[PDB]
Amino acid sequence: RETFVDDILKEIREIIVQMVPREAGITDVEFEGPELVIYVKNPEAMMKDGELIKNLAKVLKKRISVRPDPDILLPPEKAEELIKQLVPPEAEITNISFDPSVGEVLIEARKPGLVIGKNGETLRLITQKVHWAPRVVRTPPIQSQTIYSIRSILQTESKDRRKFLRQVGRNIYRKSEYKSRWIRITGLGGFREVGRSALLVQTDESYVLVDFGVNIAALKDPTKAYPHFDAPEFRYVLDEGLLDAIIITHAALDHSGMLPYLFRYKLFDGPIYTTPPTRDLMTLLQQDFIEIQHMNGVEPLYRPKDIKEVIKHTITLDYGEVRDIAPDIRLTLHNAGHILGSSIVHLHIGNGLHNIAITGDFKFIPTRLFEPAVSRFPRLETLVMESTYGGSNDYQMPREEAEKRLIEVIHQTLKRGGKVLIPAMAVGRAQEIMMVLEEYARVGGIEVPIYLDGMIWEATAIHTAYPEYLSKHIREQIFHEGYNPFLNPIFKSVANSRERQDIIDSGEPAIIIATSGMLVGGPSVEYFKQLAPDPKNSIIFVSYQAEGTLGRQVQRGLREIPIVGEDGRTEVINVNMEVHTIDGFSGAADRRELMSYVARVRPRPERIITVHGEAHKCLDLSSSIHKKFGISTRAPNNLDAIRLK
Amino acid sequence: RFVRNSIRPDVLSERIEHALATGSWPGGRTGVSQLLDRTNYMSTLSHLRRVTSPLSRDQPHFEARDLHGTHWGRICPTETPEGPNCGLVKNLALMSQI
Amino acid sequence: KERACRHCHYITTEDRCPVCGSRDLSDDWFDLVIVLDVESRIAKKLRESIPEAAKVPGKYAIRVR
Amino acid sequence: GKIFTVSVTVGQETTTANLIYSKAKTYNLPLYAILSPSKVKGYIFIEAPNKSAVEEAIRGIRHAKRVLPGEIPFSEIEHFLEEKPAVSGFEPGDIVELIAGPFKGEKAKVVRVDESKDEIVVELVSSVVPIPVTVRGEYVRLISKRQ
RNA sequence: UUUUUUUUUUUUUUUUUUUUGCGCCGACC
DNA sequence: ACTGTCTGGACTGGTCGGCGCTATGATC
DNA sequence: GATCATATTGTCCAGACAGT
Ligand SMILES: [Zn+2]
Ligand SMILES: [Zn+2]
Repeated sequence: RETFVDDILKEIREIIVQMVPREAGITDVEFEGPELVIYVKNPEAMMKDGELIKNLAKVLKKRISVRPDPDILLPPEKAEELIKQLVPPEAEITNISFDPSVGEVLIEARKPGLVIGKNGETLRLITQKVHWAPRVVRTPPIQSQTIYSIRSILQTESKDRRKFLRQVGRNIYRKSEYKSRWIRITGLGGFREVGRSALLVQTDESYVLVDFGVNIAALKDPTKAYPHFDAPEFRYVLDEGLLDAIIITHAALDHSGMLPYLFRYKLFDGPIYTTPPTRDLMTLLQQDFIEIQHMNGVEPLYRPKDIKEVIKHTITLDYGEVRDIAPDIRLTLHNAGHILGSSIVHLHIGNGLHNIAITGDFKFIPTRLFEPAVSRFPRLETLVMESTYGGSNDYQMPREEAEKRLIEVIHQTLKRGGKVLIPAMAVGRAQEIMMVLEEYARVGGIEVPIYLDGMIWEATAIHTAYPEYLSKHIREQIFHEGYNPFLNPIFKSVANSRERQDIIDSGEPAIIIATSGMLVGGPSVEYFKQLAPDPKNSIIFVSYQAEGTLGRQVQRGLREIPIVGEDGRTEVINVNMEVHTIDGFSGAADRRELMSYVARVRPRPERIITVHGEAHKCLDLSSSIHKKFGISTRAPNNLDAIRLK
Repeated sequence: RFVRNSIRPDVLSERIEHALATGSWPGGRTGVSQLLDRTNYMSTLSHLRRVTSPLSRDQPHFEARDLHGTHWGRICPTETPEGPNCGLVKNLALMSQI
Repeated sequence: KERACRHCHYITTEDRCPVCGSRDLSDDWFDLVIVLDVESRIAKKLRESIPEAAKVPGKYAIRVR
Repeated sequence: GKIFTVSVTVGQETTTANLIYSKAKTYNLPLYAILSPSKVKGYIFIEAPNKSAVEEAIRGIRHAKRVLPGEIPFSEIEHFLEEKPAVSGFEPGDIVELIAGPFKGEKAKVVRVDESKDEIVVELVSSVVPIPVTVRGEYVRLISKRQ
């Protein structure tokens, strides 16, 4: 297609040289994804204060990234020494990396606030005295394998990443601010159903795909496990390569499971806009899904190299940051409160033409982990909302008495010397349970160790890596105070099977948080097998148990369960332990929460689309909203296109 | 400049170095150059005064392995190796001149 | 780069076409044909396939794309 | 004259043909014509009255190995000079292999064939869901022919 | 003043525990 | 039926240690 | 200045065999 990126770049350069003083020495101006990069020979005059950069960003309506000229670059050892001397010793810098190709130094520090500065003046001071553009990322207190691998992949593929970013920036700004003639919303999946979500945003200029996911419940049937690839609009977009970007709401298999499949068969080549916690958690979940599919004997959906390609094609966006991802579409992300890095996708199509907010999975009540979902937007016309708990009789129990019952059950179990086994998801409810247990044990209620097995430790490390995405209480504790709730010594990690055997054989009371809520794999099955005959122990279920799983069999009240032994003979598990079920820790919004979010959203949307739930639940939610507030509501099926404007 | 830039000394240097290091001379010859024996003063002189034969060690060369009457004053009559090298690996006499 | 004419299938290194003076040259071509004699058998075979080919000895292309 | 084969290095037939043509032009070799199809790898066709002229032309070039001792009938190389689309000769329903493109080393089934745009639509056989893709005709290679 | 088409309900989770080879040379029994 | 000729093969076991050797030319 | 296809095709004993 025809592009006018060169004319836009020339106009931007003319505006810059009109505004920026001549002593700066501007050499090259280019686009790197959704941000503008300016190369100068005198960084001292360019950024003596933040007012000039702020004025340039306000005038150009772009994210300005000032970088020094590659010709004026200090030696890496002298640059490292100068950076270490300039940064205060309170901020413990761990790793410093340099990019010879483009002026940029990556600084890994335990306290990025001191490296950045009170108002960013420390970054300007560093890039002035050292002539190296600084990029600061947080070193987690708990080491994370996924984050280290992602950072190593990004650093080792700098040339490919820069080429991809330049191509994305050229494609995004192919033309200036364009008013779309029409806006179309089509659902390739997740409409009147749970899982395999897929939302396509179509205009006359650009196309946007939102939370491309997969279905695990119907994995046996290919017609229901994956989004509708037979849609004529999706086929036209993929065949012609017109997909501008893909945005993932949050890191779950029903929202990001099908992402590596596109890169496996080279069906996509553009960028992916997720928050860094969402990217890390979705990479971990995709790797676990691939490993599980491999272990089950079925053909894996994709390969780890496809996940690496997804990592290489991912652009990280923070909360509240407005970026241009299309000639007519502006994308910003807001907190959702469901899981770590969960974002509500807000799309600003045109210059005030229309606004779409896709909430996805979200929570509107305050929690121990994350702040409630953002209900305030600069402009809102169409709202897309989940309907997982959209039924009239769907009313989840409040959090405080559920956690009180959990605490009292755990205390009763530990009073008699038993062991508490809590099967849980890899992300979500497990971290909330750990936070509740840490709060209870901080007053001296319990002294027994808490053991995390499987992906719980990795998810905890990822949570520690991004404390700004957590709730206000945890943020205040970590930043204002010196206390980190996740760094409690009670939380212990078991390395191998020998440590698990020692934990099981030990007579001292302990709390074990496994990584399989249904007891279908992982260390949860072994823990249940080795702790079931003991009557002093107890098992607490914090999630719904699907039919046909071992966890549902234990929850229903089966005293004995026949299983296949190691030698090939049937084995009988005597479940003499206590069984408890507390389903009050669900991260999904309640029906009352959904109604409150509809009532308290500002501004009031013109129409509301109910998706991500069962068909009768979605219809009930839409009818209730229409009857209570008078807003027009629709619950379309799959392959349904709605013309918003 | 055109002639000078077209000459690569590395090929000749590497060929000579490899032949002198491995001992494999061009034409199928092997064992031409060996590591100098530094066990004592006698071994180095004996190796520097060593004469070998191109015949195969496994074949019995009865007419070639035995001491010849023309070896008087040219080839040492007593210093010979044991085994397959007996009579085929010789040493120069102290009065010998080449 | 070497580009081939869309009319006479002639590969030239300049904008001007020394055979028909065409301004539309293609940078993608396969099966290079070198003609040194006009009365060659393969030149005669190419003449009945493409009328404008093999008029002047030189480089030629079987197809233009 | 007579068609002769010259064995050359694979992937560098065009440069060897150009060098042979330049040498024949400069030194007035009795060479009639040179044909170097792109599909044939490592071999070129030179038309000369006798194989001695070919041997004298190709000598002195490191990349010209030897001349095949035989004469090719013109009917064998007649189809090379004719211009035919790469899409033509392909029918839907068979299995093809994609030599080049983003789908390198992948087997696919032909779905739609159109000779107007010189493109062929294929469906990957290893994909869990059918996703038709458009690829160039010359990029594919016919593995089997069924329907 | 005119021929030859047909028609309806049963398969569940958003995921899991240690340099091989090649050849040469010298030497011992 | 004899007789000289062509071709294939195996070349005593073990042990000691050393000394090299395992890419290159042509675009982009 | 970095990468990519290609990179060539020692005597003697015993059994089988043309020659007269
Ligand atoms: Zn979801
Ligand atoms: Zn022409």
